[PDB]
Amino acid sequence: YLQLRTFLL
Amino acid sequence: GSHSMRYFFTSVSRPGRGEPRFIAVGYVDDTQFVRFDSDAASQRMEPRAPWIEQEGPEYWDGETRKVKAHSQTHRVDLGTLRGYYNQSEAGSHTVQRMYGCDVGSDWRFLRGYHQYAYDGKDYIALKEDLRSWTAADMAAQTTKHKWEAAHVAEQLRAYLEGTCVEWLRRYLENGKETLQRTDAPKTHMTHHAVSDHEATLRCWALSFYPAEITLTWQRDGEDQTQDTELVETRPAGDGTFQKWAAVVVPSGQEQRYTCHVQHEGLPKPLTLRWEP
Amino acid sequence: MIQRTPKIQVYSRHPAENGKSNFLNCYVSGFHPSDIEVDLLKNGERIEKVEHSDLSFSKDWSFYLLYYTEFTPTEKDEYACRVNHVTLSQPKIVKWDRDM
Repeated sequence: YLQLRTFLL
Repeated sequence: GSHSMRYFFTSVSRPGRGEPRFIAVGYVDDTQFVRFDSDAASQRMEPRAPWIEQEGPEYWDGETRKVKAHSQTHRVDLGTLRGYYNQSEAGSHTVQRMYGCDVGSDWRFLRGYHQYAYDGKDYIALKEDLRSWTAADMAAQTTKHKWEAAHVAEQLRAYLEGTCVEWLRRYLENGKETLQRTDAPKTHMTHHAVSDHEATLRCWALSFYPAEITLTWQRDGEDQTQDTELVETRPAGDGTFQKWAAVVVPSGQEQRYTCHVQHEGLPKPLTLRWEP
Repeated sequence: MIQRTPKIQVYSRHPAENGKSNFLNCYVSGFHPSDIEVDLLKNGERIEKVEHSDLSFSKDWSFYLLYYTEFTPTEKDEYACRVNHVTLSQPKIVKWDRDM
């Protein structure tokens, strides 16, 4: 089950 | 014993200025259960294990949306890192990301991971406290500051300590027959005369699961590393693993040497000796 | 940019027996970057139809792939794995040896 959120470098 | 869920993401910009490759693979322990590969013209998150395939359309639509979100993340990341490191678009570069959770025999949280590499070296990693970042270089310091200001670690901890553990438990229960198994290694020894003066003894471990194993040589019950060789553990292709370890011994001295095999599937460690 | 040369193992999924259907494997590990050419050879000639695992990587970030094909070994027939990578000035050929 993948993470729901997106975080950018 | 322990279990883990891990996702491995590879993002490769290509020579020149076309579309990058994106591949995502998920594991529980040493069993692959999902994949998405742009070089395979994937449109959906695809199952690799029976126990995941039985999940309904809701699950599969959800995983497909999220893997496409992860792909678009890495598309941005390749551009961002070219900027941080002052690189042209002409070159090929690689971003890797890994995250997941470990649980103990009680299926309780032990550890979470969320970490990146750029071009084959550490970039940034979430520390074991799940509150702080290790930044490998001056450019990863930029990401660290941004992720501290944006409170990213606190949202990752909620997933890693909560959702990640809860879904691993569902997978372990659904896949119990496959995932909660141990296959003990099938072990034997071979003998190859190098010359009249030396022989190779080769200690074999076959069809074991999980991958974790220790093969060690002794001489007169004392640890032996001189004149030994040990190959990386390798997949058989049927979800089990193989390994061997070898020692080159003077002719007539074969009986001094013992091979010691440790694996979670064994009731006790094994001792193998060459039997004329 | 850190580059690492692939480790190559060529082996069968099951202990080899003449006229018993088996899988020939070429496992490449420890390499960076991820672009790699892997051919399986029969009597020096590329086997057209080969399968591979999904690219993944180890704790140290180094990649691993398995290339495989269904095959029936015989006493005469010889098999190898041919690997090219940016770290290799020419392809490396590792011969299949039934006792490795």
